[PDB]
Amino acid sequence: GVIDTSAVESAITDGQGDMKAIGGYIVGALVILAVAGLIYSMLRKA
Amino acid sequence: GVIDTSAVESAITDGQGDMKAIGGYIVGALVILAVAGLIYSMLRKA
Amino acid sequence: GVIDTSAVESAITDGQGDMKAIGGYIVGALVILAVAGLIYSMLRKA
Amino acid sequence: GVIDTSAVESAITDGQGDMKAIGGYIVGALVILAVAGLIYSMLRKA
Amino acid sequence: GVIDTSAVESAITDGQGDMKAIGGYIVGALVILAVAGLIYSMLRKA
Amino acid sequence: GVIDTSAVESAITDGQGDMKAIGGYIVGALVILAVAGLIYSMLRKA
Amino acid sequence: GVIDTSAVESAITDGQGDMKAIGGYIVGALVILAVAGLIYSMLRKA
Amino acid sequence: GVIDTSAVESAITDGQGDMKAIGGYIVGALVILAVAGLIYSMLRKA
Amino acid sequence: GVIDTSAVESAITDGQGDMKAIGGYIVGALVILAVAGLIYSMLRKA
Amino acid sequence: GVIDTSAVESAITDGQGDMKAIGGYIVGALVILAVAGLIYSMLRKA
Amino acid sequence: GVIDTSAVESAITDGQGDMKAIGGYIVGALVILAVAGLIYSMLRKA
Amino acid sequence: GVIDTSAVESAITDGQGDMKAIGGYIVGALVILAVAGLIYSMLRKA
Amino acid sequence: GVIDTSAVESAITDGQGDMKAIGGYIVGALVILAVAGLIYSMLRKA
Amino acid sequence: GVIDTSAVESAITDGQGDMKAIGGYIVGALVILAVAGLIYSMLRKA
Amino acid sequence: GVIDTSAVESAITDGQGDMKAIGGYIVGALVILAVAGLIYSMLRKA
Amino acid sequence: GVIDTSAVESAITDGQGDMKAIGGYIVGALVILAVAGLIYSMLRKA
Amino acid sequence: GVIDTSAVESAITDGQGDMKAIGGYIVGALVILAVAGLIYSMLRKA
Amino acid sequence: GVIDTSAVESAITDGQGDMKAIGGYIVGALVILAVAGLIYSMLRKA
Amino acid sequence: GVIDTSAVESAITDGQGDMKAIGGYIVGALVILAVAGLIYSMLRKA
Amino acid sequence: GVIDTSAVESAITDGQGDMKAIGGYIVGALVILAVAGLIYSMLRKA
Amino acid sequence: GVIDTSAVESAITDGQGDMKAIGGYIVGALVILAVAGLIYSMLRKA
Amino acid sequence: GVIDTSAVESAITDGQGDMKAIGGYIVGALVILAVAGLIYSMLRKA
Amino acid sequence: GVIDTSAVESAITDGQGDMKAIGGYIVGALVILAVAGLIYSMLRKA
Amino acid sequence: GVIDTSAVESAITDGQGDMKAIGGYIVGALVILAVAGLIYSMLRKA
Amino acid sequence: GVIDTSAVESAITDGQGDMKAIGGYIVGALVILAVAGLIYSMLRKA
Amino acid sequence: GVIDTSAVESAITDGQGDMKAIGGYIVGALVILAVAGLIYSMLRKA
Amino acid sequence: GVIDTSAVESAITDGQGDMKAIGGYIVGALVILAVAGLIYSMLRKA
Amino acid sequence: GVIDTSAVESAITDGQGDMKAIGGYIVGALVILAVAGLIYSMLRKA
Amino acid sequence: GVIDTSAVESAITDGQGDMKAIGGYIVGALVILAVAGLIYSMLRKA
Amino acid sequence: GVIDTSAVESAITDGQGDMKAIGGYIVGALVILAVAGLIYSMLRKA
Amino acid sequence: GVIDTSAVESAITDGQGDMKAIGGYIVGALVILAVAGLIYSMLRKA
Amino acid sequence: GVIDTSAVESAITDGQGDMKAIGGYIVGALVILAVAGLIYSMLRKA
Amino acid sequence: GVIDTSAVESAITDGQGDMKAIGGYIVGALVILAVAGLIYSMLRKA
Amino acid sequence: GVIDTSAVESAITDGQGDMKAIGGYIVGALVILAVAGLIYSMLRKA
Amino acid sequence: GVIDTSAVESAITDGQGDMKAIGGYIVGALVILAVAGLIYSMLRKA
Repeated sequence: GVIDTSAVESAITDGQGDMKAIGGYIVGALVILAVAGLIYSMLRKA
Repeated sequence: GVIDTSAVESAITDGQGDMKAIGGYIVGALVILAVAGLIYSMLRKA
Repeated sequence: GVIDTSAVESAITDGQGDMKAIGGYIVGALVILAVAGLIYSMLRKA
Repeated sequence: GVIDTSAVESAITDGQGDMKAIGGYIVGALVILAVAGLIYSMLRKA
Repeated sequence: GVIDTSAVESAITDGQGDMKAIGGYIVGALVILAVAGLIYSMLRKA
Repeated sequence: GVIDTSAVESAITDGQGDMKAIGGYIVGALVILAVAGLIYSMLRKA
Repeated sequence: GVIDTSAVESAITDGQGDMKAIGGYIVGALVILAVAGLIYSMLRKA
Repeated sequence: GVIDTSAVESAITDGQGDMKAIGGYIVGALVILAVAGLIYSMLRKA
Repeated sequence: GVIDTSAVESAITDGQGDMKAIGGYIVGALVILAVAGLIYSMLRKA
Repeated sequence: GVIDTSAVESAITDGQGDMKAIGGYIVGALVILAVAGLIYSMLRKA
Repeated sequence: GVIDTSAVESAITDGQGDMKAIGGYIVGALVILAVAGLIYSMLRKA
Repeated sequence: GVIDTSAVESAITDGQGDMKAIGGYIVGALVILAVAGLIYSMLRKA
Repeated sequence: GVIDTSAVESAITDGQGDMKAIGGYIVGALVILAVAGLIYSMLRKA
Repeated sequence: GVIDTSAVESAITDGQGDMKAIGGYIVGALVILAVAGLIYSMLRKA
Repeated sequence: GVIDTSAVESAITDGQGDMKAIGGYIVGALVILAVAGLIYSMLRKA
Repeated sequence: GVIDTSAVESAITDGQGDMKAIGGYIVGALVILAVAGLIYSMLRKA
Repeated sequence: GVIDTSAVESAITDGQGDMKAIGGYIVGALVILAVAGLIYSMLRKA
Repeated sequence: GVIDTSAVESAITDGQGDMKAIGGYIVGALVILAVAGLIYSMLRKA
Repeated sequence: GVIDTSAVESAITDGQGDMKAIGGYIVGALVILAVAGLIYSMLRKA
Repeated sequence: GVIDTSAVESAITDGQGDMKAIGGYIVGALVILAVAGLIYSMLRKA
Repeated sequence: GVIDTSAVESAITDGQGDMKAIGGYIVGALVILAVAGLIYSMLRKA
Repeated sequence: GVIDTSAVESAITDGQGDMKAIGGYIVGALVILAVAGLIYSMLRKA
Repeated sequence: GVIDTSAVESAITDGQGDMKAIGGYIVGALVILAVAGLIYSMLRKA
Repeated sequence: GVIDTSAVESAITDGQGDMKAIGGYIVGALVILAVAGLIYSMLRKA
Repeated sequence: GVIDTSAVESAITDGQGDMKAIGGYIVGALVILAVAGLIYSMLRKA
Repeated sequence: GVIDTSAVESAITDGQGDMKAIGGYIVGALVILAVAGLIYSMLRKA
Repeated sequence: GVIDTSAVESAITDGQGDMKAIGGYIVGALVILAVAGLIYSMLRKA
Repeated sequence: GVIDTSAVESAITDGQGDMKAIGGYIVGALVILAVAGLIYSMLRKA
Repeated sequence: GVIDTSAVESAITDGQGDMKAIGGYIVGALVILAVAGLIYSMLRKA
Repeated sequence: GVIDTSAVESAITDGQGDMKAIGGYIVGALVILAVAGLIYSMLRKA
Repeated sequence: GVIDTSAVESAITDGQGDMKAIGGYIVGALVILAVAGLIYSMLRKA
Repeated sequence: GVIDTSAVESAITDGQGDMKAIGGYIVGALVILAVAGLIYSMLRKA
Repeated sequence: GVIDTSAVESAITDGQGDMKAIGGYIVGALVILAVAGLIYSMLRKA
Repeated sequence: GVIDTSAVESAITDGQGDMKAIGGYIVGALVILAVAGLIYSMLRKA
Repeated sequence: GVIDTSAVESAITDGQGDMKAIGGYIVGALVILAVAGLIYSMLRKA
């Protein structure tokens, strides 16, 4: 007997993939915010 | 008399197996989410 | 199986864009403040 | 003997289809929310 | 067989719409706050 | 997808404007102070 | 289908209004402080 | 043969109606909360 | 058929009311804080 | 021949009635819960 | 025929009552928290 | 239906009160500092 | 019928009590901080 | 003819009784949880 | 007839007990956090 | 919808008032210092 | 959008005015000192 | 019912204590700075 | 009946312990910062 | 006559036993989670 | 009779183990964040 | 409801006290400096 | 609303007073110096 | 039984890594700001 | 807006007055010296 | 597993760059101020 | 990624310009004072 | 960007003007003193 | 049970270390500034 | 409960120490300046 | 509550002491200069 | 409120005293010089 | 764990360097001023 | 890392230059005064 | 804990050194001026 749950082992993988994808771009934006701090809070006076 | 329910003792085992399998990959993804937190909420400002 | 999260890879990009846009003009103003310091705190006496 | 359950193998497929369809648009909206965060919480001060 | 879930593909769209609508006006207000900072924290002394 | 942040590109501009406006009059006053120095610290004895 | 979120497009507007209102009077006070500086730090000696 | 389930096609409609009704007023209140934020977190200092 | 959800359309209204009520007094207090700033940070030296 | 099942067509109606009756008061209570949310999660801070 | 469900129309009412009762005292406490904020975050410096 | 939030309209008032109370004494002290300046920075030489 | 929820009307009261208790001592400490400011930022030079 | 089902009219009553009994103590505990929230999420910072 | 549900009236009590027990120690820890704030955010500068 | 922030438009006014009040007396003292200079630095020798 | 900072363009003007006012009288006194020199340091012997 | 928050009434006290402790030594140092001013800005020339 | 929650009364204790541990070292560092202020803002000029 | 259901009175007892057993270890784990919160959300900043 | 639930008493233990494992590394990262604060917000100016 | 902030009305008073105390001794020293001027800048030649 | 800053209008007055007081005695001494000139620079030869 | 959470013990490590990476560069920038202070606030006059 | 600096226009006047007063008596003495020359440096021999 | 945060290692670099850029020009201006001192406070008399 | 801070490299330049402009005229006046010395302190007697 | 400092280039000019004006009359008087020497120190005997 | 937070007791130590390191070099620079004062403001004239 | 802040009572002491140390040497230099005055402004002519 | 600032009342006293000490020796030297005048500007011719 | 500056009214008096003291002895010496003239510029020839 | 702050130990060094550099040239100019005094205030008459 | 302060090493040089320039012409004039003495105080009688 | 400020105890020493160095040469020049007086104001006639 059985239940072919190998289609899972891949289906979930996509997930991790797509996730890690957004899990990048989010950071991608926040850097902008970071750089936007320190640089303009140097221009603040210096 | 009897009822040969030894085919069960294995059939159910597969289950536990396939389960524990998904019971891994789920965690597999959630780690991504974890790392995605702390790291980008370090980049937050620091 | 899948989940077409490629509409994300662009949607988030706009964000970075619009952000970096404000992330400019903010600095755009603060310069004014900078110049407003040193120049009038030269006129201070000199 | 038998029971022609091949009409199932397709009927369920539609399901997955229609599902994955909503399973997209949901994400479609949440991106909006994401972009709405970071960008306006850049405009927050910067 | 089927389930006509095309009424969804539009119903959800409205959502994104109305959302992006508020997702604008929110920023609309926060700008006011931004301008209210830098300008009066120029008037601060200068 | 998007977020119409073009209302920003102008809203912030006003700021710079109003700022540069005060960023003038401040200097406008300090000149008075300058002239008030040198001239009366000529009258000091000469 | 829909969700009548037009009551929003106005409700938020009031906000911007009331905000910009305080966003004025705040500056209204800080000017007092400004004038209170330069003028009495002219009277300082001159 | 049959089962006159056309009384359904309307009975369920009412539902959607009454729902969308509350589905409005809920938002109706949350706007209040929104406006209550930004405006008083402008008055915060500005 | 139906479900008399008109008792809702009013019950929720009270909410908005009571809310907007607190949504006032909160601001009522924060003004105190505002005035407490600028005035005593005028007395700071001036 | 026959079976006078017209006493049914009414007996079942009562049911729908009494049901719709409770089917009201249930909602009657849940509104209380709704109002109890938003209003006190306005008082939360605001 | 019938089913005397009028004992319901009252039994449920009590509920709403007892609910609205707790639905008060909860707010009763949260005010304390509110006042505890603004007042001591005035004492913060002022 | 309702939620007796009139206990709020007073509870918050106390707050404003106690606040305005500290909002006085703070200034009460800073005057001391003010007088301590000008008078001893008269004694400075004169 | 009923549900004796009068044990609530008191149980919640304790809460408010214990809360208001901490809601005092917190302020109790922050005063220390306040006094620690103004007094030593008088000793700052004066 | 008959069937003495008056022993029911009481047997079921006990039920309601014992029920309402647990239907109290359950709430009895949940209050503890309630008080445990607000009070310690006052101690949270305040 | 009956159902001896008096073993309940005690079993549930233990619960409240054990609960209130954790419902203490939780607060027990959070105080530590509180004290850890104010004291070191006095040492912050003072 | 709305938020009655007209109590602000006055509350802030008081501020400006009380401010301008101190914003006078400060100058009131500094004149003393001014007169104390020139007159005694005439008596210096003459 | 905007921030009506035209009340500034005048408020600051007063300043310049009041300043230039003292910026006169100061010189007004110093002349006295000047005349007091040369004339009595003519009377010195001649 | 209850929640033994008397362990708080002491835990917070320690805080005030340790605070007031640093709240002393800080001043302890700043005096040094004070004395270091006036005395050496007497030695300045005298 | 029961639930042996005495393993809690200790498990939570560790927490408080480990916490208070970090709750020390944090302060341990901030002192460094304190000393780093006053001492070098004595060396500032003195 | 009869039915020896005393084998029940014990069989069910085991149940309660084994249950209360898991009914412990579950809590056993959740404590870990609790301690994992407060302690690391002390390390959060403190 | 029985149900061999001793395989539980261990299965759950693993859980606590693996948990406490992540319950460490999480803190492991947050320290990094802590150190990243204080040290660079010493470098801030000092 | 309330928050006993009368412990403040005194705590702040001490402050004013201790302040005015240093606010004396500072002047106490500066007199020394004053006398040290005029007297030795009489001895200057006379 | 308000902030009782009438305690200021007097507190500052004292200042002017004490100032004008020293603002006298300073001149009080300088006369001595004046008389010490002319008289002994008459005795110079005459 | 088990759950292979060893993929965690590494996944989280990366996090710490990438974190400590940004946890460097942040400081990397702030030094620039530091050097930009002291050096140009030496050039200030010296 | 404004700053009532008319109290200045008089305060400074007093100065000029008191000055011109000493600005007389100084000359008053020097005449004595003048007369003391020529007359006794006539008596010199003649 | 991972999170490609190498886009950071460069994004932050730009920051340092742009910063150091302003971190130059600021000094660029202050020199002007320096030269403007010494040279004209040579012309002062010499 | 980036932040277009080239608008700075010019904005600051203007500053230096306008500065150097006043940095001239200041000297422009002081020469007058110089010439006013030596020439009339030649006319002094010669 | 800019800062209209052309109002300076004239404001300072007035200064030079008014200065050179007094820078004349001073000499205007000193000539009197010159002539008063040589002529009466000719009349001295001759 | 537990949570091995001993990796903290060291991780935080590094912090203090690196801090105290910068907490030195900062002073290292400021001395330069100190020496740069007194020595060249000896060369000032002496 | 507690927070071992005795490591503070010493850490701050060092500060006072190191401070008083520089608080000496500063004076150490200024004496040089003092002696450099009077002695060479004796050699001035005598 | 309080802040033991009695360590001040003495710390400042030392200051006055050490000051008055230098405030003597300065005069101590200037006498030398005085005597050095009159005596050698007797020897001048007599 | 106040600042006990009565310790001044005496401290300054001493000054006048000590001054007038030297303001005597200076004349005390110059008489010697006077007598030394006329008498020996009688002995000159007579 | 760690944070590579060795890039600091050098970055700050540059600072000291560049500083000491300006910390030279400043003196470099002031000498000019010194020499410009004594030499031309020898030419004064000699 | 760095800060290109080589633009300083020249900017300051100009200063020294322009200074030494005026540092000449000043002497240039004073010679005139010198020659104007001795020569006409030869013509005095001879 | 500590802050190695022993690099100060030497850095400041250099200062005193370099100072005393200029504190010599200044006198070195003034002697020239002294000798230039008496000797040529012997040659004056003798």
